[PDB]
Amino acid sequence: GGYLVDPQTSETIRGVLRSTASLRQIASVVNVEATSFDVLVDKTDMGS
Amino acid sequence: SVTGRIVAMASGAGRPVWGPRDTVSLMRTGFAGNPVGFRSVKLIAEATAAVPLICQDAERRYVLDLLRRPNAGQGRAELFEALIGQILLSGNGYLEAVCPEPGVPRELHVLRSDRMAVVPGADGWPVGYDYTVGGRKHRFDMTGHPDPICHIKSFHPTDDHYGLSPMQAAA
Repeated sequence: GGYLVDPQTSETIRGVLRSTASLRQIASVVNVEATSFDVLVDKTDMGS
Repeated sequence: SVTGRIVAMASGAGRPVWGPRDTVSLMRTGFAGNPVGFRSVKLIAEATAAVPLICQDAERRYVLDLLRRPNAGQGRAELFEALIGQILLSGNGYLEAVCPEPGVPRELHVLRSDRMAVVPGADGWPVGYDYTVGGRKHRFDMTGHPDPICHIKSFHPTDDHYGLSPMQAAA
């Protein structure tokens, strides 16, 4: 009879939950296909 | 709508999607730069502003006082020459309405599109629009029924939030 009984598996393979906070929520993302991205800053300012 | 929960979390919830980077470098080189790109837009925008409109769904052709006089500045035809002049240039037409009254708003303002960006939010339709001039935002809200911005799109097959603007095709 031991062969006649079969355990029932779960419905979905479940995994360990890991946090999704990624700094992508506060940083600025851009949609840029180009092999890179450039930004242009003013490390100093003019004078008056 | 059921697929709204899956495209907005991949595009980024509650953030402004900027889209085209050359939406203004094509205007000054393709509309104020050559006469063919100048004339072809001004030919259509002056023509679509010239065709009259009729009010059906009332059970008899008659807000027609709103369109013929939107605001203190631009005239009926001046409104559509600026509205279609954004759809032909950047694929996106925006229309601010101010409504101190509860219904039939007082003024219609064509918000120009190159200083305007969407934010998708959690589900489906965009939650807000950001009119960013200088560094300053505005953050309109679409979490209600009257929805102060109409967003007219041309057909874009790969993007979910903007239009394609035939100037981009003939770039």
